[PDB]
Amino acid sequence: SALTQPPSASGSPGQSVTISCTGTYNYVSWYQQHPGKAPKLIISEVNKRPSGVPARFSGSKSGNRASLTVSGLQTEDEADYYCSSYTDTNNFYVFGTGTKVTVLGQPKANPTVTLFPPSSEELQANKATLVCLISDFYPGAVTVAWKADSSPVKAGVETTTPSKQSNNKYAASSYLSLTPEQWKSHRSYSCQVTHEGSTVEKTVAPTEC
Amino acid sequence: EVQLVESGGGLIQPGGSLRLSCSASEFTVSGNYMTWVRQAPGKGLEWVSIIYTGGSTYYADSVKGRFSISRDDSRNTLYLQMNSLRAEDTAVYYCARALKLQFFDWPSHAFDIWGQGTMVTVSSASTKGPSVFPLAPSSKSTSGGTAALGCLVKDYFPEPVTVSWNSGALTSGVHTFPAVLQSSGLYSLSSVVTVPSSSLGTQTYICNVNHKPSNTKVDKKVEPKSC
Repeated sequence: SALTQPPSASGSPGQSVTISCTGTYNYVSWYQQHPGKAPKLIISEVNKRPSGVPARFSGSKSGNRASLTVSGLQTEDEADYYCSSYTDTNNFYVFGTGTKVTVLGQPKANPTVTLFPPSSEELQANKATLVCLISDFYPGAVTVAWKADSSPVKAGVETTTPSKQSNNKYAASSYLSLTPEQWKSHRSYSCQVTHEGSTVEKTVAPTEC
Repeated sequence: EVQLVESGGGLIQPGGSLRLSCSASEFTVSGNYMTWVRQAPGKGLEWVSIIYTGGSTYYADSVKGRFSISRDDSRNTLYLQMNSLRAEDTAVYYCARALKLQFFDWPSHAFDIWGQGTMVTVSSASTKGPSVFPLAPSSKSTSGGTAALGCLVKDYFPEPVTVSWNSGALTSGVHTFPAVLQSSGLYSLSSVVTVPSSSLGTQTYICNVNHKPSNTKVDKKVEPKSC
């Protein structure tokens, strides 16, 4: 199986938040990871906690869906959370895609998306890079999908994790590296950003300006 | 206190070999199940391999036939031999203890003791100066009277790169993104400044890219590259 997690979850300090782990016998362990640090076991089985983990964290499971709940958020709870489990496949273990839990400290902000086509100078260097810039959003969690015409593209995609701007909102960048032939062999390319359930999509074409 | 400390990572060429070691303190590697977990930069956790108490080993499909986990009880250390390394293998490798299921001699998916990790970077690159390309403003990067323009700093090694605009005279509205590690082993970042759209005709915008490792400084004027 594979474990699916929502990309984002948020709550104000003192509020409660619950994140879900869905998998395609069946039970789930949870891990917490702060930036630059190793993962930390928060809860295993349904609701057993290691020593030192606060009682704020609790877990449950309903059929296919395992859940992790945090009951009074503290700003130190802002981190990425992964679930892990056994697998029906070859591998012994699978981890979830990951959920960033944001402890809200400012109002939510919708992202701004700017998509740059390859410059003619880079094409002269036999390269072509699409630059998708996502800015001025909060919480700092986005998902980026690329399209060639209407076909999704996964290869050649690199995306940075959101970091703060000068005005304390988040920014992120995404790149699609193509050959100059790949760039000119399609009608258009699109960068699609998903933030808090909403989607912004920008499109560029080889015949610009 | 119980500790795990990984070691052995660094720069290695594709196809080369590298061995990571996992030394334990205040608890024994012998009677525990030990795992390896890696994480590519800016990505999620991926399980790598596990060794049982009596010696059974299992590997992920993305690593089968190329990696090998070992146990040395004399030094109380855990090993991970990595051969035929690819650019998919560059990651922070973590060493973790897997709690055993109570009723059976089977490891659970609960890893309670972790190391700090060691960075492995698979790349053929050495010192390489960056290539700067303009991100010119156009009708699609302008909205509400403000214009976005930037510089694409591409294919340099190693970190870091510092970017300024107009020799530091332009700091407001500037954001330089973190670098990304490409499959070719080289780094790339972008830096953008948000300016008034009416200034695009008169005001000059120049990004100043500095790469001290290669002793390279590149000045690039960004203008509306009209056709």
